Amino acid sequence: AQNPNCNIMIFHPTKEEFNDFDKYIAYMESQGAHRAGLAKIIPPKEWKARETYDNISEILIATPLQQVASGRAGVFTQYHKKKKAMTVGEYRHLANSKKYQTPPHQNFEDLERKYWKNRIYNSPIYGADISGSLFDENTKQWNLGHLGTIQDLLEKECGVVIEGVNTPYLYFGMWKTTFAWHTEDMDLYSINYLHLGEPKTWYVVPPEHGQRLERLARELFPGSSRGCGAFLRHKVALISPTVLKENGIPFNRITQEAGEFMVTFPYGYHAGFNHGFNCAEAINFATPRWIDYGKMASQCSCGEARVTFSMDAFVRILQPERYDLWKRGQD
Ligand SMILES: O=C(O)CNC(=O)C(=O)O
Ligand SMILES: O=[N+]([O-])c1cccnc1O
Ligand code: NI
Ligand SMILES: [Zn+2]
Repeated sequence: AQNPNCNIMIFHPTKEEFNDFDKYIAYMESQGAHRAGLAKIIPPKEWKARETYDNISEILIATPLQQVASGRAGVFTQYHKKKKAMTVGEYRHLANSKKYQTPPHQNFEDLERKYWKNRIYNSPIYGADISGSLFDENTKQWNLGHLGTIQDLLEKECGVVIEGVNTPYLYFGMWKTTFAWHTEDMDLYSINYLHLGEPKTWYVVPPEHGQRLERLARELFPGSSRGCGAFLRHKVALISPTVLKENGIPFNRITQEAGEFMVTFPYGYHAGFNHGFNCAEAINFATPRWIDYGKMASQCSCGEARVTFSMDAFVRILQPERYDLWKRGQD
């Protein structure tokens, strides 16, 4: 078996290898990349997402989210307080202000230490799931707005035609902005391109060990667990690498820099934080190997998760027994 220790693998495709997206995902899996839950892909030197980022300041962040923490430094939840709209130019200025800017630090490891020591005592503001794309329409390789759709994948694999669309989302971040422990809707893949700015640090649990993380989360967030059998779907729980190590949870970490792609694999739990002002673009996708994960994916039915239009069809076709109870939750 390839990659038996479930290490995060880093790939350097040539420009020729960068033409066929599906083929390269399959290649990465042939080398065991999916066992980690997360892979990094560094594009060939001849590639670019777009010409410049000099003209993005007028993009609107309609609902910036202030991420307010509760708990202890290594085990906390965050809730999202809605703030007034602001442009990306205004957001960048805010990110760089004395209140929100990245502190002096020696290296990525020093900054990681500072993040887990001090995150809960601040409430950074995140620009989240803004529908849109920053890939140039003429970028033909690994353009996240031009991928094959999940609906077409399901149709190709299972012969059923369904409603729904899937399109990319933009994320404008600042120091300490945080993504909570989660897998994707319907345990799909995700792909994330860091367009511009400071790094993003990722933590990931191998898919074969996801239930170990779930068990620890139930122990650490007992009220939340009683309220919902899939409460990590709420995407509000954080557990530090120190606490994961203390509890013997297998995981890995890596830092993504501007110009790099990350792929998360089905049922790969991930969490992380931004180092400073940045902009990322992400979208979910599927492959034939995803279908079995989609069939088995947990669901939130307590009503908290609240999810996209397109997920209806996924649950309806892949999980017909669960569908009625689940749809009761979306209402
Ligand atoms: O970048 C973020 O805030 C969160 N991203 C993801 O969880 C992802 O790309 O799958
Ligand atoms: O990108 N590939 O597909 C690939 C790269 C290297 C070796 N074999 C392959 O199939
Ligand atoms: Ni994700
Ligand atoms: Zn729930």
